[PDB]
Amino acid sequence: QAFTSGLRRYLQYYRACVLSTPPTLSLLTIGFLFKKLGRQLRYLAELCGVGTALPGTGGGEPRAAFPTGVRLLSYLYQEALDNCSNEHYPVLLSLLKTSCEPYTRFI
Amino acid sequence: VSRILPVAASYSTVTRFIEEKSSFEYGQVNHALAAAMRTLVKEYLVLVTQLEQLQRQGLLSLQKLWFYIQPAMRSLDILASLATSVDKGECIGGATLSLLHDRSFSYTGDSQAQELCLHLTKAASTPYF
Repeated sequence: QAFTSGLRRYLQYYRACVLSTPPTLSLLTIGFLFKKLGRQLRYLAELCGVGTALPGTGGGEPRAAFPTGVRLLSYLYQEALDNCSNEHYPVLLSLLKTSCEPYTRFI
Repeated sequence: VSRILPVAASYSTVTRFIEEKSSFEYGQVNHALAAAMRTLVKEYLVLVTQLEQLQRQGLLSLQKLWFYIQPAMRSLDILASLATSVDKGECIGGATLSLLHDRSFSYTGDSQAQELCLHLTKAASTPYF
């Protein structure tokens, strides 16, 4: 709940950034403008695997899926501890610091 | 458009439910719940009027509109779920108060939901309590 609510809101902010630009940007320039965003998506979706019509990877590596339950919280916390200060690693770090508030409520 | 429309369908359900539940025979505390639902609908209507004014200013795409509606859309979906849980068996009286306490417990996961549950429980139980 907290993790993917964070994902939805962060994607809303990302969509604000994406729609903030004109739709007539150079394809290479836009790709570079999302290269860090692309790295963040690849790192997060490698832990997500959100293919719908053809299931499997939703970005990043061949992401079959995401870890389960609060075991997904455990794997995500360990990953965010190791993979830090990157496109998704800092994004995931901020998301984990936010879910600490969900952890505060869980307390 | 359909993605934004989920809130529209939920609100069409909520408005019809509020009109139906506004019957006095459903209960005085039930009347208070219907009044609270109508006030929430009025706040959503104020938001929709702001949305029409922004449509007059031309500051969205369909996806951006859905993104802006997302907070109120989640609240309306939660309200529709709660209304279904209540009125499907017509939880009225202290059965509806127990349902309200259970809803506050189920909203303890989301702080806004828990706070709104406590506040609305106070408002509804004011007649019954």
